[PDB]
Amino acid sequence: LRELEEEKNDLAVYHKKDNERRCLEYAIYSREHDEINSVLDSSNAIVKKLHKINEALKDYGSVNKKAYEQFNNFTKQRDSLLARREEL
Amino acid sequence: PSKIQRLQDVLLKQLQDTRLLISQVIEAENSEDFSSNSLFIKREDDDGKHISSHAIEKLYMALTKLSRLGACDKLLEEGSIILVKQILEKELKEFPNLDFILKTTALVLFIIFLVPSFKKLQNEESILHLLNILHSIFEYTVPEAIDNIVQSKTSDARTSEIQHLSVLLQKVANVLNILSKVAHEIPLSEAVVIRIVYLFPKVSTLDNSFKTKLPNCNSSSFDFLKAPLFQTLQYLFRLYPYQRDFIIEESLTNFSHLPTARSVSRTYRLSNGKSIQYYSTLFVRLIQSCSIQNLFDSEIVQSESKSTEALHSGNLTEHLKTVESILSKSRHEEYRIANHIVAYLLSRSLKQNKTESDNSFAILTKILLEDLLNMLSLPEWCGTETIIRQFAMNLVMTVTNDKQAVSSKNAALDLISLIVNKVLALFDLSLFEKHNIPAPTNFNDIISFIPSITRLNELSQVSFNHFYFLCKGDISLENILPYNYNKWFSFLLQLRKVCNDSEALKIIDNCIDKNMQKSQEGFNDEDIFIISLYHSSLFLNLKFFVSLIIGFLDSPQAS
Amino acid sequence: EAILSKKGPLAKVWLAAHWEKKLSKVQTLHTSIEQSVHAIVTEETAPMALRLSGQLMLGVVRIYSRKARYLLEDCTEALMRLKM
Repeated sequence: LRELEEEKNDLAVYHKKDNERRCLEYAIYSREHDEINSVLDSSNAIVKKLHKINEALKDYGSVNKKAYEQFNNFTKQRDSLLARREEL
Repeated sequence: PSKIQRLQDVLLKQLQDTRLLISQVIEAENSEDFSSNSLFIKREDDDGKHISSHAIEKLYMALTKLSRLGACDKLLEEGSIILVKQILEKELKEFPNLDFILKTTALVLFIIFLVPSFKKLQNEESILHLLNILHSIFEYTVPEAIDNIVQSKTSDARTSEIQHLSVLLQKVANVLNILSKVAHEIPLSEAVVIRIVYLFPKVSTLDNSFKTKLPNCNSSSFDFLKAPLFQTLQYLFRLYPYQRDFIIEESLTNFSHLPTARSVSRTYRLSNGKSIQYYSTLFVRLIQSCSIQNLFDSEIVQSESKSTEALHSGNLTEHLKTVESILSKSRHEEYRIANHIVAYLLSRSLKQNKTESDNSFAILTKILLEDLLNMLSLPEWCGTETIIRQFAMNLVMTVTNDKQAVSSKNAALDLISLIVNKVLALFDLSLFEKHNIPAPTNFNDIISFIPSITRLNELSQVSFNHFYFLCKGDISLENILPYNYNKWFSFLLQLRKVCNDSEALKIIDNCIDKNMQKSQEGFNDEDIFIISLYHSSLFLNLKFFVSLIIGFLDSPQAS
Repeated sequence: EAILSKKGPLAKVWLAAHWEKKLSKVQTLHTSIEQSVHAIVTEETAPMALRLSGQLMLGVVRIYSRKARYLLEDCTEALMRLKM
C-alpha cells in the first residue's frame, strides 16, 4: 500500500504532467483542427521538446492512473482490518 | 405558442423567453445587492445570495421545452450562460443546500447536453467537479442514514427515517438518468469514464451492506438506482473499445458480493411471467451491444439485380462478401468476451478449493444460469443463445478428461441437466411446426435445411418494423433491432455458403433477391423469434450433446 | 439469564457452545467479548456451579477462533486483490 501510494503520487504529479498534455492537446486540437481543417480544408521547437518529454511520461506511462480511487479504497479497507486485529 | 401548420413561432417565442430569463437573472446578480425576491435568497451571512430552486426548475422547464425542438445551435451561451455555470461552481467549490445543489446539478446537466456543436461551452473540467460532488456525497453520506436507522433508539425506527433515503434515491435516480443522457449523446474523455465506472462499485458495495445489516428488504429504491447504470455501461462498451475490457475486468468482480439466498435474489419480474435477479441483465446487455454493425448500407456499388440466379449483375458478390469481415468483428469477439467471463467463474465455482465456491460462490453462479434460462425466450434479449452455448462448450470439456477431482465430474454434470431439461421442453416438444404462414417445417434437425425456406423471408418482415417503433424515441433498446436482424442475414448467406447446390443455392440468391431488397430499409410475432434459434449450434447439436449422458451411463468409476 | 431469553450475547455464545459450531453465521458472528467476560465473571444463572462456566469458556474460545480465521481469510483476499 505504501508503494502504491507513492505510485499514486507519481501519477498525480503526472496529472500535473498530463496537464502539459492536455494544455498542448487543447492547443493543437483547437488551432490545427479549427483553423487549418475548416477554413481552408513557436509551433515546432519547444513542440518537439515537449513531445520528447511526452515520450518520457509515456515511458513512465505504463498506466496505473486508477491510483487515486484505488488508493482511497484500499486505505479505508486497511484501516478496518487494523481495527479488527486490535479487537482480536 | 401553438401553431398547427408550423412551430417556428413556438420556437422563437420560447427562445425569447429563455434569453429573457438569461438577461433577467444576469442583471439581477449584477444589480441585486440586498434585494430579496422570488428568484434569489440572501444568506444568513447577508452578503450571500443564491437562486431559488423555483427559478432553477423554471430553467429546467425552459430547457425541457427547447429540447423537443432542439435550439442548441440557435442560442448564445458563450459568456451568456458560461457565467451561469461560473456562479454555480462558485457556490459548489465548498440538508437544504444539499438538495438544492442536487437541483442545480440536475439542471446544468440538462444545460450541457443541449448543444452538440464544436464548442458546447464545457472544457471537461466542471463536469468532473460535478462528478466529484456526486461521488463525495455518495460514498460517506448514505452511511449516516445507515447508522441512523440501525443504531437509533430502535423505537418506531423502522418507520421513522427510511423515507429520507427514498427521496434521496429518487433524486439520485434523476441525476443518473441525466448522466445517461449526457453519456450517450456527447463524446467524452477517459478520466471521466474511469470515474463513473468506479462510481458503480460503491453502489454495489453499500447496497450489499444494507441488505446484510438489516433484513427489512424494502430495497426497491436500490433497484431504481441500479437500473440506469448499465445503460451508460453499455453505451461506453459499444462506443469506446480502447478500454472495453477494463469495465469487464470489474463487472464480474462485484458479482461476488451478491444476495446468497433465494428470497432476496428474486427481483424485477419479466414480461412473460418470471422473476429474475436484475444484476444478471448486465452480462447479456454487454454482449447485447457487442458492437453490432450499423453501416448496413454503403459497401456495394448497387442494390439487388433483376436475375441473380444467372449472374450478380451490377452488385459485387465480394462486396456482399465483405459482411463476414465485419461479422468476424462481431462473431470472433462475442465468444472472446464470453470466455473472459464463463471460463473465469466456472473455473472457480466448479472446483471446491478454499471456502468460497463450496461456501457461496457456487451458489451465485447456479442461480445466474437459471435466470439466463428464463430470460432466453424473450425477444428484447438476443445474446442469451450465444452466452449459454459457451457454458456447454466448457462442461463437455471437463467431463472428458480424467485430470479432475471426483466431485468436479459430479458438479459440472448437474449444470448440464439444468440446460437440457429446459431446452428440450422449450420448443421441441411444444410446437415443432407452424400453421399460419409456415415453412414445410418438417425436416431433419441437422445441417439439412429447407429448400423452400423463401417463405421465412417475409416472415422476418414483421418484428422488423414492429421493432422499429417500440423504441423510436428511446435509446435503451436501440441495439435490439440490428442484432436480431444482422444475426439472421448472415445465416442466409451461411445457407448460401455451405456446399454442392447447382442452382439450388441460387433460389437462395433469389431469396437474396428478396431479402437484400431490404437494403432499402423498412418502408403472433413471439414464436417467430423462437424459430431462428433452430439455426444456432445449441438447438442443432442437441443429439451430440446428450451423447455425454446416454453413452456415459456405464463408467469406470461409480460416483 | 442466558439460558432463558436471547437478550444478552451470553445467550448467543451459550448457543454456540451448547449446540454446535454451526447455526451462527457471519452476520451473527460479530458479537462482543468484553461483555461476555464481564457476564461470566459475575455469578451465573439459577444453577450455581462451575460446569456452565466451563461450557461458556469453550464457547467464547471457539468464537474467538472462528473470527480470527475469518480475518485471516479476508487478509489473504486483500493481498490477492492488491497484487493486481
